[PDB]
Amino acid sequence: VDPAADLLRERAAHYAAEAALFLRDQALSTASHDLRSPLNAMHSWAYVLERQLASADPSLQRALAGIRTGIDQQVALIDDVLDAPRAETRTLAITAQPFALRPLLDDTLALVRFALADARQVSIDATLPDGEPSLSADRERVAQALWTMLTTAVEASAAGNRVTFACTRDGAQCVAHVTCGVSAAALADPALPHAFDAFARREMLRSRDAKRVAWVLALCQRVALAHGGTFTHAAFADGAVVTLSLAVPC
Amino acid sequence: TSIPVDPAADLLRERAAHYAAEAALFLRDQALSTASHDLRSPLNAMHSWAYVLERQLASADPSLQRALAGIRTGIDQQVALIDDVLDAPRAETRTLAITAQPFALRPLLDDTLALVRFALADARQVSIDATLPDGEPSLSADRERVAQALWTMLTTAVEASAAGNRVTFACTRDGAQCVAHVTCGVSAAALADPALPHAFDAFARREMLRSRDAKRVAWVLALCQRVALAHGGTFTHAAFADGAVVTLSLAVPCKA
Ligand SMILES: [Co+2]
Repeated sequence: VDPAADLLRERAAHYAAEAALFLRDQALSTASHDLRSPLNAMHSWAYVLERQLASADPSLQRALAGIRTGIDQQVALIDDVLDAPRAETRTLAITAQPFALRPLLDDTLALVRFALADARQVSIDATLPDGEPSLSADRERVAQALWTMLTTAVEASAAGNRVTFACTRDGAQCVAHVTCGVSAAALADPALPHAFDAFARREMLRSRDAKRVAWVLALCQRVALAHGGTFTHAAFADGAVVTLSLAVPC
Repeated sequence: TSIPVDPAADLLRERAAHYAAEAALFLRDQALSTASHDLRSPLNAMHSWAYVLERQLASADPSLQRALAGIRTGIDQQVALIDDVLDAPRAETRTLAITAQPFALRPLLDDTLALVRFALADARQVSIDATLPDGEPSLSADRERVAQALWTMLTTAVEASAAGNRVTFACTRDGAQCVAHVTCGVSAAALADPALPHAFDAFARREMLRSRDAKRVAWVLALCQRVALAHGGTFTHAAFADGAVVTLSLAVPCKA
């Protein structure tokens, strides 16, 4: 019986659910966007028919109205089911307050080791800022963002390999760099412990537009943007050395 | 020198936040699932109307058939998208993996009450009248997922309750099934009031009041349904509506 380990398990589980929660926001957003493309196509081809059949007997008009109804019902479903759940969530609210950066980094380090990296035989080499720098930011959201980047890099790492966790903080920006060497086999291996589900670990390997990050990292991107900072990573691919970078103003 | 009789406050805070994210997670998967199921009927109806148009335009100008082919290509593109953009992301809550193990029920019921009171019910001035099972009953189930399911049902009933109202919570063993009941009186005004504390976001509480098919649970209760089904059990609740008395019932087999 250990209540301090109970707390770390609960916090790691909380953070994994937050990362999965932001991934589902991306899925809803992508689903809403991608499902409209065939609808636009159905509509514009139906418009071609409407125009060429303005002089149509009742049965042709009824059938064309059937096509139009099928389109309208899909539009309303997308509005009602995929866009509505994100009405107020699209803009991420945060609460900035000062906190000592180094203890948060220490806690993050300890948490990823406790919850995944130790089990996975992935070492984490940490380079942490000296002195006692502080940051005005949402400590809980930054904690989640740091945990998500670091845990994603551990997830992409095979046993015996290392992840580097370097964080700096000058007068301009506080920047966290997490670097890993990507093992696609370990990332997909059902036999190994994982923090994220299989879809998130598959989705990671897809290519995407430059503005976009892996969906399991969506929390990091939105937290970075809410603080007026940035988040980026190089593409995950087998054998790649990938750095994930989180910068927020100090 | 205090004597602890409940989980520490910082642990209750982390559990509440964890469980609230899990519930929100299953809600979004429920939206994806709703879209996946409900897109099929319009697409099927369009397929039939396109066949009707094809016959009725059989000897019309061939570009008209090309328009119809374009419509049909769209229909088929939409069908092809459903698996990848709606079904693939929700796959692991759709079939929730669980680990069943024996655990004592009453300590979990007690921890759950402490959690809901600490996180929401006390601030909302809602009384949870609890009746706890006699004896030392045990359950072979996924304790963490049952904890989450119980927390979600109770917290939802508290979300529906105005200040000074009551939520009744009781557990029974009906045959081979072990059933937890939660009963509340629904105040739509309290569900929507932004001056009140809330565990779930405004959309989840607005969605609770939407009208759906009876087979469909409120989306904020999706976690409860998925956890129930994963255990080979059931989750039932009446529609949330202003002024209604609503019972939520979670039934799982007592032996995995
Ligand atoms: Co577009």
